[PDB]
Amino acid sequence: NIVGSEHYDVARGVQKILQDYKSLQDIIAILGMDELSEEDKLTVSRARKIQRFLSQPFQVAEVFTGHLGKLVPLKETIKGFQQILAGEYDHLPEQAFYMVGPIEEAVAKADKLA
Amino acid sequence: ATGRIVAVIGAVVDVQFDEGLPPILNALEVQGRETRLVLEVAQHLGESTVRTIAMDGTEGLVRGQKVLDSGAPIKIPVGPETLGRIMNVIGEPIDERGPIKTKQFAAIHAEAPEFMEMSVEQEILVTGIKVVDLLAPYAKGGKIGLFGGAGVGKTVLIMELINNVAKAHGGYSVFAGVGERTREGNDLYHEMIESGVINLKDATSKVALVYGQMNEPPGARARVALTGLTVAEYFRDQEGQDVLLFIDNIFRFTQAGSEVSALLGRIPSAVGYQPTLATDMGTMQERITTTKKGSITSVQAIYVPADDLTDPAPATTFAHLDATTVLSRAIAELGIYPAVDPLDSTSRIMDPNIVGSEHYDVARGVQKILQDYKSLQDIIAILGMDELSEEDKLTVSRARKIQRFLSQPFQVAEVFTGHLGKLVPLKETIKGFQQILAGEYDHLPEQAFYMVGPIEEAVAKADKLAEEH
Amino acid sequence: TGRIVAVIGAVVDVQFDEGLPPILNALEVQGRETRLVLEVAQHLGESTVRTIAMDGTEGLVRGQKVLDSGAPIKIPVGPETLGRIMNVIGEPIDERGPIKTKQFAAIHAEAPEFMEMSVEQEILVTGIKVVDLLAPYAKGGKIGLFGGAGVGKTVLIMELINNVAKAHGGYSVFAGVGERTREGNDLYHEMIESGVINLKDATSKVALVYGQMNEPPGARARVALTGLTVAEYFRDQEGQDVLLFIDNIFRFTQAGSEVSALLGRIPSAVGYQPTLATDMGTMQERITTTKKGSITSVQAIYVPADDLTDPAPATTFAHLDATTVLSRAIAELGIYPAVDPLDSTSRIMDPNIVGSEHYDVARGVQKILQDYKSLQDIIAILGMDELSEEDKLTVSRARKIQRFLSQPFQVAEVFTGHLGKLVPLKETIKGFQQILAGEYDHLPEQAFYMVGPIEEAVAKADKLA
Amino acid sequence: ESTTSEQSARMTAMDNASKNASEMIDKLTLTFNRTRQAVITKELIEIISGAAAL
Amino acid sequence: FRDNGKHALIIYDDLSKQAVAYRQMSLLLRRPPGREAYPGDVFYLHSRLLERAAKMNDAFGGGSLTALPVIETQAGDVSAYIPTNVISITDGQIFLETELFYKGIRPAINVGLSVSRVGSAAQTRAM
Ligand SMILES: Nc1ncnc2c1ncn2[C@@H]1O[C@H](COP(=O)(O)OP(=O)(O)O)[C@@H](O)[C@H]1O
Ligand SMILES: [Mg+2]
Repeated sequence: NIVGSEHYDVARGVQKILQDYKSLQDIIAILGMDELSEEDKLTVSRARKIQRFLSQPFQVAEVFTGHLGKLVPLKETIKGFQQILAGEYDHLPEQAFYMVGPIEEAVAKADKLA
Repeated sequence: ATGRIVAVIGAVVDVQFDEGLPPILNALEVQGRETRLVLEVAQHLGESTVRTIAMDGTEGLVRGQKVLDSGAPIKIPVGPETLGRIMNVIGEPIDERGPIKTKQFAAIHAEAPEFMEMSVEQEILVTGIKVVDLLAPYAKGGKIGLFGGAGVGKTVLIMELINNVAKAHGGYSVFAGVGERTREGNDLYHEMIESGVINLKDATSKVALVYGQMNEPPGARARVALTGLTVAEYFRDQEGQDVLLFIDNIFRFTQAGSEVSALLGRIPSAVGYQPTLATDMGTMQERITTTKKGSITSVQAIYVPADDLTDPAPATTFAHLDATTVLSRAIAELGIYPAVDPLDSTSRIMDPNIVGSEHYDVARGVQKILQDYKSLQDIIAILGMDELSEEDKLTVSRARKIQRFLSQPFQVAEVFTGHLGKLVPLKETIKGFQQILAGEYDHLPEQAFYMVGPIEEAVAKADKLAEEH
Repeated sequence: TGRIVAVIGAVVDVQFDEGLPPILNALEVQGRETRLVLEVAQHLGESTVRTIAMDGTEGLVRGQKVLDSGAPIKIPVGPETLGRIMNVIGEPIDERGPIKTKQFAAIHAEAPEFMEMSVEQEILVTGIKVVDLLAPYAKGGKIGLFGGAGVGKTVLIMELINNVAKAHGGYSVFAGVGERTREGNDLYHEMIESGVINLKDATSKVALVYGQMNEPPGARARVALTGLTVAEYFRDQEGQDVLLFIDNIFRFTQAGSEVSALLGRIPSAVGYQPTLATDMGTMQERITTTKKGSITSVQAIYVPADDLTDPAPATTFAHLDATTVLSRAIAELGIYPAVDPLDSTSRIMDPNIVGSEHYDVARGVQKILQDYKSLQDIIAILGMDELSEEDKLTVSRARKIQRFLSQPFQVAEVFTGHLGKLVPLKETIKGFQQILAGEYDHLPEQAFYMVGPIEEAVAKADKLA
Repeated sequence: ESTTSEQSARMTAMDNASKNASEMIDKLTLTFNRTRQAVITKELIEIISGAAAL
Repeated sequence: FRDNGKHALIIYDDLSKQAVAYRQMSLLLRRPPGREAYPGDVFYLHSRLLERAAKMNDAFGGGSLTALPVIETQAGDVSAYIPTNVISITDGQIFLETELFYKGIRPAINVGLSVSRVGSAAQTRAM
C-alpha cells in the first residue's frame, strides 16, 4: 500500500533470485559448475550481477579509492532491477556491473573491456 | 505437636517446632485453610527448625499458622474398592462420586525387596505389533521403555497396549499419569467407559487411575509416581494376581525435583539437574520388579529432551529397562508409522535359546540389510541410482520393502487415518519377512506393503492398484 | 610448633601461635610413620595457614602437633646423586641405602637476573645426523619431542645421555612427572642394560626423580622443580653443559589445575587455572644459559583431543625453540632413528646464527625431499617411465639421502651387532654437500644404509658382490 | 577416442571434488574446536554462579 | 616528549599477554567472567591506554606520540574477543600470514587486508 505495487514487486524478485543462489552453494563448491541444469546456469549467472549491482561508491570514501561519489534517485533504482531480472543485459560480464551508479554507466563500462 | 511457620519462599515452607520434632518424610496438616494442605518434611536445619515441601499451593499463607503433625507419611487408601476411581496425591477422590470406602491404608514411602526375593524366569508376551515382536520382543514381568522426542507417538503407542493387552489379561491394571495434559486424562475416562473397562453401575471394573498433571505445584509432580506404584504394590503383595502398570510421563519425575532443589540449598551438577539425580531415580525404579510373590509388567514412556539421548535424565534410565523401544523423528517424517528405530531397539531375550533359532536368524537378517542400506545412501548422493550395479540395486529394493512392511495401521489411530486396525500374530510375522528376504516378492512395487496387516493383504493390494491404469 | 584445625581432603589447615611461617615453607607432621610434608600456600588470618599435603591424609586427628623447618623443601644434592632414584622430597625409593652428601638446596628458587643471561645463540651438537643438521639444538633452549609408544622414543632418550657425556662432559637428570609405575620400572632396567646407569661404581650418567601417578595432586606438580634443583647444581657449582628430561609436560600443567581448584579458586577458560601463564613462567625461566654453564631441556608434549589451540599446548608452545617429531611411518620403512625430516622445525635455523655453510646445505635437503614426495604419487597411480630423465635422478638421490640419515647407536651394540658411530658436525655438512651435486650417485643404495660418516660409505660398496 | 576422452575427464573432475572437500574440511575443524572449548567454558560459569549465589 | 614539542614512538609487545594478566587478577578477586572467562572491563583496559597516543596542535607545542601494539591470534582467528576489541580502537591494521611465511615470502604482509585510514594523506609526494 505505502511504497506501491511496482516497488513491492521488483523488491521481492530480488530476494527470490538471491535465496535460490544461496541454496546451491553447497553443490557448486563440491561438484563444480558443470553439474547444474541449464535453467540453473541462469539463476547463478543473474544473481552474480545483482550482488555486484548492490555495490556503490560512497561520497565520504573519496579519500580511500579516489573514485567519485555517486547518488541515485529512487525512481531509477527500480528501473535498474527490472532490466536485470527480465534478461535485457545477458551479454555483459559481471565485472562491468561493479561499483557504478545507475544502470546507464554499466553499459558505458562494458565497452572498455572489449 | 503444634508448630509455626517462619518463612515462605516459593514452594518451600520453613516450620519451627518447639518440643517435638517430626522425622524426615512425614505429613504436616496446615490448620486454617478451607482445603487440605499437606507439607512433607525434607531437611533438618538445627535449633528445632525443619524445611518442608508443599503438596498444594502456598497462596494465602501467613507467618504463624499452627501446623499439626501426623506421625506417619502420606497414607493413601488402598484395597479392592479403589478400582474405577480417580484419586489425588494424598488419596482424595476427584471423580466426584463419593468417598473411597476401604479398610487398608498404606504409606507411599517403603523399602525395596532384597536379593533373595528376586525372580529369574523369562517369557515372551505377545502384543501384535510387527516392529515390536520381531526385533525387540517384550517379556512378562519385565520393565519396558518407550523413548523418543516430543510429538512422535509415545502416548498413542501406550494407548495401544491398553487396547490389546489389558482386556485379554486376567488380573487388574493401574494407570499413573505424571505431569501431562489434563485434557488427555479425560480422553481416557471417556475411552474406558464406552469399552466397559470402567463400569459406573456395579463392582466389575478392572482399572484404577492416579492422576497428577502439569497444573500442580512442583512438589506434587514428584510424589504421584510413588502413589501409583503403591496401589500396584498392594495387588502384587497382599494378593497374588498378575498386575500391569502404565506410566506416562516419567521424565516429569526428574524435572519436578530439579525445580525445588536450588531453594533447598544444593549446588547444581551438569546441565542443570540436582546432585541427587541418580539416587532417587534408583530408589523408585527398584520397587517396580517381579518378586516371588507376584509379577508386575510395566510399560513406561520416557520423554527425551530436544532429541538428545545423552541428556542425563534419559541416559540413566537405560540401566533399569529390559526392552527399549527408541522412537525417532527421522522415521516419522517419512510416513512410516509407528516410527520405531530398528537399529536402536534391544531386548534381553533376543536369544536363540529362548525365541528359537528360526526367529533369531530372521531378526539379525533384517538389521543386517537395513544397516547395509545405510552405507549405500552415501554413494547415491554423488553417483546416482542408475550408475550402481545390478547386484546392489536389489539389496536396496529389498530394504525399502522391509522399511515399509514394518508400518502397521493401529486401532486407536482410526480417527487420524480412517484405515482399519490390524493385529498380526507372531508366527505370521516371521513368515512374512523370510519371503521378502529370499526374493519371493520381487515382482511387486513398493506401495503394496504400506500399512498392511499380514503378507496375504500385500498381494491383494497389489492387483487393486494395477487396474486403474 | 603448630596444631591442625581442619582436614578436608588433601588440604590441611594449621594454627600457629608465635612463629607464623611464610608462604612456600614446609612443615612436618609429628606422630606418623612416614614423612608427611605440608606446603604453606595462603595466610588465612588469625594465625592460620592453608597447606597442601604431599602424601595420604587419613589418620590425621584435629589437634595434633606440627613442627616447622623454617625453609622450603630441601633435597640431597651433589655429584654422588648420580645413579639413584628419589621422590619429590629427596627420599630414596630403591632400597639401596641412604644417599649421603655434603650440601642441600631449596627447590623454590628465583630466576637468574638480567645481567647474567647469554647474549648470543649457540648450537648444541649431539652427534646424530638428522638432529644436528635439519633441526639443530640451541644451547639452553627448550625442545619438544612429539611421538609416543611403539616408535622408538626411549632409545633416543638413552642415547642423548651417552653422547653429551662423551663430546661435552655433562650429566643429566630425569624427572618423571606423574608417570606410570609399570613404565617407570622398565626404564630403570633398560638403562642398566645399556650402561648409562651402573650399580657397581661411580660412572653413572643420570639421576632419577620419579613422582609417580598414584600420589596426591600437590606432589605431582613439584616434581619438575625438584628435578630442576639437581640440574642447577651441575651448572652453578661445576659449570657443565647439563641436559634435562621431563616426561611429560602436560601432566605438569594438568596437575597444576587440581591444586588451584582444591584451594577454592574460580577456573579460567576451558577448565584450567587462572595462573596458567606464570606457573609455566616461574619454571621454564630457570632453564637458561648463564655465564657459568647451561641447562638444555627435552620435553615430551601430549596434545589433548588433537586441538593445537587448547590452552595447555598453547602456553607451552611459546617457550620451545625446536621440535622433533617421531613418525611411525618411517619406523615401518626400516630407518632408525624414526625422526621425520620434513615436519621438524627449528627457530635457530638462520644464516645469522649457524652461518651460510650449514644453511644452504640443509635448505636443499628439505627441498629435494619434497620433490620425491610429490613425484611418488604419479608413479603410484599412473606409472614410472613417463617422467623425464632429469627427474629420475631426483628419485634416485632422495632414496640415498633418506637412508644416509640412518645411524647406528652406541646404546644398541649388543642387539643389532653394528658399531655405534658418533659423527661430529663438520662431517655431516661435508657429506650432504656431495650427495646433492651427484658426486657419489653411481654407488648403489645399500652402501648408505646404517653407516657413520661419508668415508665409511665407499668402504661398504666394495663388499657388495 | 570418446571413451578415452571421457575416462580422463572423470579422473580430473573427481580430483578437484576431493581438493574442495578437503579445503572445506579444515575450515569446519577450526570452528568445531572454537565451539567445543566455548561450551566447556560456558557451562562452567553456570555452576560457579549457582554456587556463589547460594 | 609529546607535551614538550618532541616526537616519540612506543611498541607494546604484546597486548595479548597483558589481558591474560588482567584476567588473573580479576578472577582472583571473584569477579563475574564473561566471554572466554574474561572480565567485563577489558575494553576499558586497552582504550584508556591507546587514547593517549595523539598529536597536539601548534598552540600546545606541536609534539606527537605514535603507538604500535602487537596482538597474537590463534590460527588466523581475527574474529575472537581480544583481536576485535583492538581492531575497533586502532586506525588500521597490518596482517602477517603464517602461510605466506612458509612459502618464502618475507615479510609475509597480507596486502589485501592491510589498511591505514588516516595515515594515507601524510606521506611523501615522491612516494
Ligand atoms: N499410530 C500413529 N502413528 C504415527 N503417528 C501417530 C500415531 N498416532 C498419533 N500419531 C502422531 O503423534 C503425534 C503426537 O501424538 P501423541 O502420542 O499424543 O503425543 P506425544 O507422543 O508427544 O505424547 C500426533 O501429532 C499424531 O499425528
Ligand atoms: Mg504425551
